Amino acid sequence: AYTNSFTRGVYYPDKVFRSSVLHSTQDLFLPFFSNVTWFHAIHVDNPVLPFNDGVYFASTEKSNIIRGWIFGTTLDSKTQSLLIVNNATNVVIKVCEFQFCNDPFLDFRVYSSANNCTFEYVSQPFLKNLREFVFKNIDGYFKIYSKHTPIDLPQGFSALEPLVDLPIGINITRFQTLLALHRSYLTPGDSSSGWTAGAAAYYVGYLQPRTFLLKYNENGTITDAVDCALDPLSETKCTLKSFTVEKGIYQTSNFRVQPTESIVRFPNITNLCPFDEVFNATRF
Amino acid sequence: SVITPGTNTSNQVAVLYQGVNCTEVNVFQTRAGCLIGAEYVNSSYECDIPIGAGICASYQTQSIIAYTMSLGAENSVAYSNNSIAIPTNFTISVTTEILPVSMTKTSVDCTMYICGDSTECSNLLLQYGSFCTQLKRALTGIAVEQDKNTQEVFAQVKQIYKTPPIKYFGGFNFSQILPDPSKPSKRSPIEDLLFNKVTLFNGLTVLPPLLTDEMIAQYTSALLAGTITSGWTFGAGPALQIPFPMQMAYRFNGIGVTQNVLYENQKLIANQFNSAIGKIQDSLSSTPSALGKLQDVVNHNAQALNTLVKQLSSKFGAISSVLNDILSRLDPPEAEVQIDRLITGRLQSLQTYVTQQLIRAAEIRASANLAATKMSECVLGQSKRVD
Amino acid sequence: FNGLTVLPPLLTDEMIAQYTSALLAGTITSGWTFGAGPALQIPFPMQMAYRFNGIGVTQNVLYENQKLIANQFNSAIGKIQDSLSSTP
Amino acid sequence: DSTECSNLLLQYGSFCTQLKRALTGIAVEQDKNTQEVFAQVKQIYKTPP
Amino acid sequence: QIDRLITGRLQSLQTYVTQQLIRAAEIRASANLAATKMSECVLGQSKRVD
Amino acid sequence: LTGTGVLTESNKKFLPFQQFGRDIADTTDAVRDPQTLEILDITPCSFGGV
Repeated sequence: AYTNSFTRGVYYPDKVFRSSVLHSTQDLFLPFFSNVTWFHAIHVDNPVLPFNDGVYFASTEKSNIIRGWIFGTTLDSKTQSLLIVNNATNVVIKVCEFQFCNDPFLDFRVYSSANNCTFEYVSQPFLKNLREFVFKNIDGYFKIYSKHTPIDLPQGFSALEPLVDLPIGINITRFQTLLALHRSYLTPGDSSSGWTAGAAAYYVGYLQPRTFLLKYNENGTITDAVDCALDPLSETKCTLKSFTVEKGIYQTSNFRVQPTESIVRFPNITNLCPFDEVFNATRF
Repeated sequence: SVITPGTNTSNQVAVLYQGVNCTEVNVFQTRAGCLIGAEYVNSSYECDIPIGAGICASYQTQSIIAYTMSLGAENSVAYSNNSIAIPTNFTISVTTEILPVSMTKTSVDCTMYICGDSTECSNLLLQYGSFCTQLKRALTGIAVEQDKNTQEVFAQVKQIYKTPPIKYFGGFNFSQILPDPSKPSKRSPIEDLLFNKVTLFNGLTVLPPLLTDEMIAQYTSALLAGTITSGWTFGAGPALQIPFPMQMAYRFNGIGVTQNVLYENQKLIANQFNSAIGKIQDSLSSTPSALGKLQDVVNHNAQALNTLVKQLSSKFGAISSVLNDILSRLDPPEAEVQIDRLITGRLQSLQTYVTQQLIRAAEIRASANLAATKMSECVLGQSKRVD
Repeated sequence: FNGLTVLPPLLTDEMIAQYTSALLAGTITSGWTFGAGPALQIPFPMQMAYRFNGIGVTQNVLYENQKLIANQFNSAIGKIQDSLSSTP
Repeated sequence: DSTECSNLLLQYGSFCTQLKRALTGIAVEQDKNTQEVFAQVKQIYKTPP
Repeated sequence: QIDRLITGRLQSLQTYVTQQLIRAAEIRASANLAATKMSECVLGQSKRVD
Repeated sequence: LTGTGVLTESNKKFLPFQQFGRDIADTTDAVRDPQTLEILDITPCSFGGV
């Protein structure tokens, strides 16, 4: 399916305090008014989604049906995959190349092959309520941002806060989600029948390198943002560094049609030398 | 380019691609390029958003319209070989002219701005020569020049003439310009409006002016009292007092109108003068950009200092901007070439700032000479130079 | 080019010529007055008599040599174009 | 239009902003000069026939 | 090897802009003089000598 | 974060995940102690020309 993402997905990028000032930053953000894929949490099991550059995962649920994620280059134990599993008591983060089943097990508490853990971590748990998360992995660290808010996605503006900065350096390229259910059967492989579950859904969006104009209030919190490359008026705002532009004409930028093809051109070159005479010689 | 009627009027926008025709990109073609988002209308108006080549744009009122400029109304004065038009009445008006006179005096410390009290960096900067001597000299020259501009403009009168206590000048009402003894600053009300209407480290500094604001206000009051009680004479030698109606009669003769015209219409003339001076303050207050020039001087200087300070964060190709980190995680042979880049880059930035200030100071000096001439010719006398 | 544009003027040479024509018509039919307020029409010989007074020569000098003065002025205006063309 | 060069020029600071601003100031000044010189008269006076 | 080209071309562009500022100041002085002559000589008669 | 200056008790409300404070033009204006989590203000010691 599809649904436009409103002014959402912005997060605190640098953990530096600023008061009553505007700041422009070039980083991986979620473009405004872009459509995002929509999936439902009933039953089947769940497809793998590539991890292009960063994923914005929002979820509106009221039964704790979605409980974790798994990242890595493959579900088999051939590579150091990653595991993140929430629970009512705490989070368990693991990096051990544990081979997974054809489908992630539906919580019968765990289903994976042997492990060779190299990093492990634990802390308090991440818990109609719209929970939002941003996952990023660029500089050898894997970073999580989050926010849980009262309440389709609302038009209200709200930024995500830095949650954890992990040091694991695994090459993450694909990702999946983990579901659960009460008194549900569990098998390594199952059809699209699934098991009954509460009404829930989860959305997915892809981050892109963008220039954002962030507005900090007197308390150091982001209250507004402008996508510098959304429409001409927003781009005009980015040059003046001001949310209000006066009457006039402004030279914002320049455009240039890009090359559509590449060609190589060399002469009729034809003068091969005699290898057919030394290999097909008459008499060695 | 983006054409916009203001965020607070509406979010609509029109876009101008300058050197292209859209056939190779509503749509419109112009000699300045092709304009999209605005419809061409045949009516001509006094244009407010200039596009180029005689085309402008404005908010229709609900759409953005582009149109050709109108150079004003046509007045075909009736010429004839035997006809004359002569005026039977007059109206005396007041026009406000603004002129900038000086700018902020700035002094710069070379070594501090370059590398913030680092021994290895000063030892390395010593090889570049006497650039700071030269830079410091240039800025000092600008500062002394600013002081001379203020002196030359205002300090024309030699003696501080005091205003008489009985402030009756034959119906003329100078209350809006003479200093008000009530407020402590002793500035007239218009001067107060002017002062309220305009408003606004790592080595830099803003040396203070010399003639403080109070002394400048004192000079201005001296000129007003002199011109009110003695006319032009106080500029040519000893101030000779003359009744104010006779002084204005003198000036009427100066423009070719016999003085009986003033003595017979003294009341009406005084009323028009009082009313015009009264409307001046309202006009200055309601106009949004009446003080554009002085405000522009202040903002230009502030922006220059800000960008100069911000440029310390740039890396210029070095692995980091702070000197300490470079000197921590690298050996001296490589730290040398990693510190050269920062030094040379910051030196180039400082050099650019000094050049910009020299050009702007020349600009302000030209303006200050014009201001002094206007003082001499219009205040201390009466000028026949047209307009 | 390589990024170097040359934006075009705002007033077009037709509009500049129109402004110049306005100044010429004003000065020919109304003298100096059109610069101080409402343009007041005056016969051109009286305007030149005014200017003669302006340089300290009494106006009777102009009314008695109107023909000669006009011829001298026409010849000078005619030689201006030739001078501009011949000068390299 | 070289990516590696824009990536490297971005490190130099705001030299380009300053340059663009200076040239824009010159252009607007040229327009003001023409206006100030020629547009002194308010009404376009026509010549009699 | 690309640093050198960047710095050199930036310096060339910087010189061009500075030269243009100086020439523009000169032309502005000339335009002010032209406007003064318009006002005083066309719109009136001047007693200033020569 | 390395620097020089006088430290004084701060009056600005740092959010719990922030460690640095900045004024306009990237001048580091404040810091929270990494041990006691107290906010501290940085002011450069007095200097000037003679």
